[PDB]
Amino acid sequence: KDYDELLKYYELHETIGTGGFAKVKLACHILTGEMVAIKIMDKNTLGSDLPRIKTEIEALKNLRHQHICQLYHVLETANKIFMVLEYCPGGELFDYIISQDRLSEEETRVVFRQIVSAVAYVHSQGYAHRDLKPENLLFDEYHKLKLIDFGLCASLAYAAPELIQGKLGSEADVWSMGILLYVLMCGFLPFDDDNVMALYKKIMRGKYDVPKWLSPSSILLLQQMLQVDPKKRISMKNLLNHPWIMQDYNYPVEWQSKNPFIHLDDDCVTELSVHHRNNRQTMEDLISLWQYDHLTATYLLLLAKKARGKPVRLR
Ligand SMILES: COC(=O)[C@@]1(O)C[C@H]2O[C@]1(C)n1c3ccccc3c3c4c(c5c6ccccc6n2c5c31)C(=O)NC4
Ligand SMILES: [Cl-]
Ligand code: NA
Ligand code: NA
Repeated sequence: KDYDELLKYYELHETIGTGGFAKVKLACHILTGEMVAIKIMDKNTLGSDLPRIKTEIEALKNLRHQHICQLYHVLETANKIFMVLEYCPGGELFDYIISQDRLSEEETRVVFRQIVSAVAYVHSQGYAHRDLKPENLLFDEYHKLKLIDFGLCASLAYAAPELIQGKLGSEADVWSMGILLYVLMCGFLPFDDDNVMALYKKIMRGKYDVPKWLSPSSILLLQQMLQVDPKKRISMKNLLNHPWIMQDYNYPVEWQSKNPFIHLDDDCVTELSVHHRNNRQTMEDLISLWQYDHLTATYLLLLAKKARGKPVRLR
């Protein structure tokens, strides 16, 4: 019944993950043949969370970035909310780290500059992510990273001491990025314990193992990101051009969106109007409402073809 609405536009394939208050399924958008990821949430189960879902959705509508997984379509039915997202066939950074054991400093840098890019942009737009971890970072077709899961934007192992103590959202995301940096280069958490309060204690103390394979510059950067006092912690600003970050690149992290929505793409508009046998101007006007309905999804998925060098064409 709920699925009747979705199945007008998508063929549903297998579940690819489950995360707290949602399951995500692989799917194909019937009109463009593009694969997508559909986040499915039941409104009734966890009904008081629905406000944080609703603001996650509006946040995503204001994020458009080369390292942020794109929202295409929101469908609300009687009992469900369905969010159609850019599909990242490379899967989770988490599983990539498992298979490699740990990344070299060179490859960590490549990956980490993408993460800093996404997060600095999120902050530039006035948000904090607040659940940065390797399950929330995916590899797309080109092995580029895409940040997902804005359900807590405004677990324990990645949470900053000040956030734990209920006391600074920018600074807290930097701490989390430090935990991520550590995990990339080391392949295990800097603070970990079976007992949650003992984990808390270790976080508050700020002491962690420094493995033998870490370079002095890496060790310094970790020290600066993992300051328990947020006032002493490196700020986002200084992370973007940190010497460790700058090694082999020689320019600071490029955080600004490279793909911003300026004017409508003539060719996507033209293809829709021709395909729907509709007046080109009505089509422009209707696309310009930006409802995140099936027309928006189709438009955006055509834009995505264009940016992957595929012909802008409907079937
Ligand atoms: C259990 O794993 C997770 O927590 C994930 O964040 C990771 C996992 O499912 C979750 C719930 N997930 C999410 C949780 C919340 C929002 C989006 C996702 C999500 C997305 C994708 C994938 C994905 C692709 C391939 C393998 C696993 C994948 N997952 C997702 C997405 C995707 O390609 N696009 C969005
Ligand atoms: Cl960069
Ligand atoms: Na260890
Ligand atoms: Na930039």
